[PDB]
Amino acid sequence: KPIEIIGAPFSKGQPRGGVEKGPAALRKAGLVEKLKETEYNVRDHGDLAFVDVPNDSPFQIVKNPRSVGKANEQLAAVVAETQKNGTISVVLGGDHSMAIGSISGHARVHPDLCVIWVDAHTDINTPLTTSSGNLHGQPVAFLLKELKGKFPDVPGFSWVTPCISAKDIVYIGLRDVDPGEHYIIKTLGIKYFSMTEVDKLGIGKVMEETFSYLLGRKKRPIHLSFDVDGLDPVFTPATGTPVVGGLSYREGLYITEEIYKTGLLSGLDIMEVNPTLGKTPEEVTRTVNTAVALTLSCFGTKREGNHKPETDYL
Amino acid sequence: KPIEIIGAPFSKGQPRGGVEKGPAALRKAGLVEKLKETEYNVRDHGDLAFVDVPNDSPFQIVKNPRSVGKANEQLAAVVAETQKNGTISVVLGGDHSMAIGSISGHARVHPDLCVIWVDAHTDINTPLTTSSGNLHGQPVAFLLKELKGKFPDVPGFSWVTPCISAKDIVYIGLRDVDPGEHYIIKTLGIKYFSMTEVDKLGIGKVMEETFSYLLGRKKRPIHLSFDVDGLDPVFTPATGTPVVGGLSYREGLYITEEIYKTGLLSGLDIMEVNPTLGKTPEEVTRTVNTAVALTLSCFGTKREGNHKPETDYL
Amino acid sequence: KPIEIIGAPFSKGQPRGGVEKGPAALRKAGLVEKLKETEYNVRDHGDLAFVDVPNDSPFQIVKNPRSVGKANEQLAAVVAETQKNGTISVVLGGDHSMAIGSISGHARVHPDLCVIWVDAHTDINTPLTTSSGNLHGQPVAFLLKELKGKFPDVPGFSWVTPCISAKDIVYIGLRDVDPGEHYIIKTLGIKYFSMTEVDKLGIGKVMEETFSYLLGRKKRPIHLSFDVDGLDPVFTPATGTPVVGGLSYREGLYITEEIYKTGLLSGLDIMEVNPTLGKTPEEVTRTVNTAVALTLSCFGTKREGNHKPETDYL
Ligand SMILES: CC(C)[C@H](N)C(=O)O
Ligand SMILES: CC(C)[C@H](N)C(=O)O
Ligand SMILES: CC(C)[C@H](N)C(=O)O
Ligand SMILES: [Mn+2]
Ligand SMILES: [Mn+2]
Ligand SMILES: [Mn+2]
Ligand SMILES: [Mn+2]
Ligand SMILES: [Mn+2]
Ligand SMILES: [Mn+2]
Repeated sequence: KPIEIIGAPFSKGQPRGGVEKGPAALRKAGLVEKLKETEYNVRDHGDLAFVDVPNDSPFQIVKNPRSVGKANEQLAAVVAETQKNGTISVVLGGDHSMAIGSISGHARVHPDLCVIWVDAHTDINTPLTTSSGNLHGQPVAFLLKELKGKFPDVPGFSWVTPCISAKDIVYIGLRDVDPGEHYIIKTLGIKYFSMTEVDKLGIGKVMEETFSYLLGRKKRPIHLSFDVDGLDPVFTPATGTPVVGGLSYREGLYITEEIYKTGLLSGLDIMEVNPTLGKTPEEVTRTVNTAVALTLSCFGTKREGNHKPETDYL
Repeated sequence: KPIEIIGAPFSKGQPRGGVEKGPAALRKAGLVEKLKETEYNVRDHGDLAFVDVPNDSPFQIVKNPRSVGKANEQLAAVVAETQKNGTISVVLGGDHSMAIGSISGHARVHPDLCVIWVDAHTDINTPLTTSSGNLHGQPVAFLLKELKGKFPDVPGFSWVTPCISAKDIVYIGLRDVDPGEHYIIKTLGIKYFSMTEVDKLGIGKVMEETFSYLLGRKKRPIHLSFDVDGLDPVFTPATGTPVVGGLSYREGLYITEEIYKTGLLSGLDIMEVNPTLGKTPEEVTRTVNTAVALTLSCFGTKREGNHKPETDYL
Repeated sequence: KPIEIIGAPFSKGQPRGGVEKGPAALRKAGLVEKLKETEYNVRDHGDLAFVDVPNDSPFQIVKNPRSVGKANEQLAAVVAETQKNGTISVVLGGDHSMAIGSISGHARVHPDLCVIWVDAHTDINTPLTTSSGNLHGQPVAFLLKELKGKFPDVPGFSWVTPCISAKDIVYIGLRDVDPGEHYIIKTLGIKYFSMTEVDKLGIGKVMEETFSYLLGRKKRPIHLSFDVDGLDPVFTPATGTPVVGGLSYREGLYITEEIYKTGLLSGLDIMEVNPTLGKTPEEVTRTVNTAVALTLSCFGTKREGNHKPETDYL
């Protein structure tokens, strides 16, 4: 199988500068090289260049709507293209708003996919529910069919077509949810596993359950959208929205490994890694390193070890 | 439902100064305010003023017995008063010795209550088993019926009436038990979940089991007596008896949330937070903050999010 | 039962200086004294003195083969001697390469023993698979019967006799395995529980399973070879091969306690504690302290508490 890395150095989705540098940091950490060492064929598609929409006025509260919509429209395009060719897309990005694009494009080629969202937040605020004007917190809203029309059209997202329904997505790691967001997910009956459920069940049962839930009937393509703030700050401190009591490094890797074992990994998102937000270089090295780890995990690397087939090491 | 916060700035239960400042710290962290944001009606009853008993001689080994017994007798009174009115008591305190009062008063109004004790210790030493005259380590002994007479009467605790038996209390988080203490709990066949049980079962099964055990037959009122040292030092470092390998922040919240879900929370104790014992302001900010969190959890705040009823955020 | 502490201040098994100081550090932490406080009879056999083999040339890649083989031959001797007498051997050592000796000697007296290997690595590289001539990474290879002849004889290990087979050993905590090592363990069908299994099952089921696997049919003696890097660097930072996302302090203790409860603890190894590798004195105090704890755990100390029999504390 083939892998196509795609940088998405974007940051207008939120108010803290730095996330754009994410892809650079990950690459610098030897993501590509390491990935190549896997049983997969890899090709770096470089970092997309986002044209900045001059005079991007704040749609009501939402900020930089046109910049975000265009950047995403450009991504969904690049993504759909590679998916078409039958290669696994890996978007290294800035903020989580780019998920809109990454997923829209993926849906185009595999309209039946499901989405596994590991984040500490739901990012399902509609332009009508956000406190901030931050789009990195509304991604899911632009992708859910059930939310269609539930909020004004947005300057630049005209091109988006609610691809998945609330029955095809599953959260994991929720711990900081806005009232509006809770309302929604409860109303649309969206499956989820907040840290309280992870606590109760254990990452073991969690994955077991999300898999039956999303792949019980039909076996569809999987889209792993990983918000790095999904892990506890102690592992991925360099992020914009650190929230305590999150997923442990192990839990993070257990997830990525099980998804590997399904063999249904079609698309992947590694978002929110902000190099500039580390209090000590260590914090940044740490954040990045596990990001890479989660990635390699997705593509094979087991914690029990791996050996090349047909080779008698003895 | 109504909530009544009660400060118990007491510290004679143990040898390290600072715990009295506990309530102030918690309030300063905006405990009251936040609580108000909950679906509950809150009223701060202020910090009780404890009259210091001059020439409080050490009964054998036990220290400051009269100061402790009077402070508690004063509390049990204030507590019984609010419980009477049908409001939920929340004792913000200094050391865990004030549990005597908090519980005695609570029993008066609900003699059928059960007690969930999250602590790293048992605090069940009788004045005959303590190494240190510290009363903060003997609370349970003064409350257990089965221990009645098993130790000399104590200067000031005359007014106490062993309210609950060993069949109505359950420990959670034990990890530093004195030989005398182990003898007792094993002899009185008291239900408990030490870190080794939590490790074996998982906080999931733990809560499940303590609930069946204490609420299987009849549904009674719940009294949560939370010793802050129940969580690993890494979360609540600012305490007098830090003991490694304790309850994780998550585990702590899971507990408080399940108890919320029973709807049987009648009384609550937030003890041992000592602001002065933090090596770095962070350690104190950290300790306090999660204390508040455990509190808000008890009263609703879910990690999955919360939304106000009858409001269409859409 | 009797306990015999044996220091093995060795370090030629690997390239970082300091591990020889391990025993000193552990003793200085009051290991002996504390052990004495247990229901066990203890005797310190002091630290063996290892004669350095001059002009120890690198057998191909392997480094200091003769120094290592001799030091081990000297240990297996000292060990076999105490085992003979019917006392439990506790090897406090430098690097994990001394496991060769500790186990060989133990096998002599109890050829039916089983080995529980808690380490973050497998240390099963044959002199033909190692990237680094480091012997501390090949211990298991010199002990497995199934590996006999699968690699050239080594200058000084002539005296070793593959005592156990792949059906009598069980790993716990694996997370950094070399390709060669993975090949082997997969080829020899060796039972193991890498962190991913621990994640799936929980330390509870893990121990339960390893016990049924190794003690299902016959009840044999247990040899606990504990590599300190088995625990996450956040607990035992002072080691040469720190690897993230490892065994939690609790998990570590849970293991040692269960093995205590089988009553089949015959031999024990506390390896890799390197006092000189701590970034801050705290890291070293921390590493050592838990080492001691895992030890006392093996010999009784429960997290739920312990009380002396026949004594009425009341
Ligand atoms: C980013 C997220 C935590 C949040 N929903 C917001 O308002 O941006
Ligand atoms: C406080 C507690 C750990 C202990 N039982 C004592 O003697 O005070
Ligand atoms: C030490 C270990 C991690 C490794 N197998 C080596 O080559 O030394
Ligand atoms: Mn996000
Ligand atoms: Mn997030
Ligand atoms: Mn206590
Ligand atoms: Mn305590
Ligand atoms: Mn080792
Ligand atoms: Mn190791």
